[PDB]
Amino acid sequence: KETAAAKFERQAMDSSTSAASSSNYCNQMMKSRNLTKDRCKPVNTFVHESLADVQAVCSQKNVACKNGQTNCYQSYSTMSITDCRETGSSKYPNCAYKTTQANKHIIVACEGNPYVPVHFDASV
Ligand SMILES: [Cl-]
Ligand SMILES: [Cl-]
Repeated sequence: KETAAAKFERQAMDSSTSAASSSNYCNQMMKSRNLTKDRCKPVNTFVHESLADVQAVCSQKNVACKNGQTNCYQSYSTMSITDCRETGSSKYPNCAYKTTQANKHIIVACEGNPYVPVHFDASV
């Protein structure tokens, strides 16, 4: 299996672009990251920052996770992100997504050693 850390990297990181400059970004990335393989993953967020900057969030503001756990951290600054969400008329395997580009603080759950992000809790 994929480790938790690697799975986060694959689903969330997109350091190759500064921001989504197309309405087709999500359709293309969701497919390329293999997120539409067995089904259409309904929601996903990609972060357009360096991996090092994202990992560093694990040393930032400690806050509660939506589930109540306390291993969540909120980034001190805003980051470039792209929210990908399935449209109402999307059907596997013809997955279709709405692309929404924004600048928001990210909140992630961190774990392990090294202590890195394992799940994307939300953005503010
Ligand atoms: Cl790993
Ligand atoms: Cl994969």
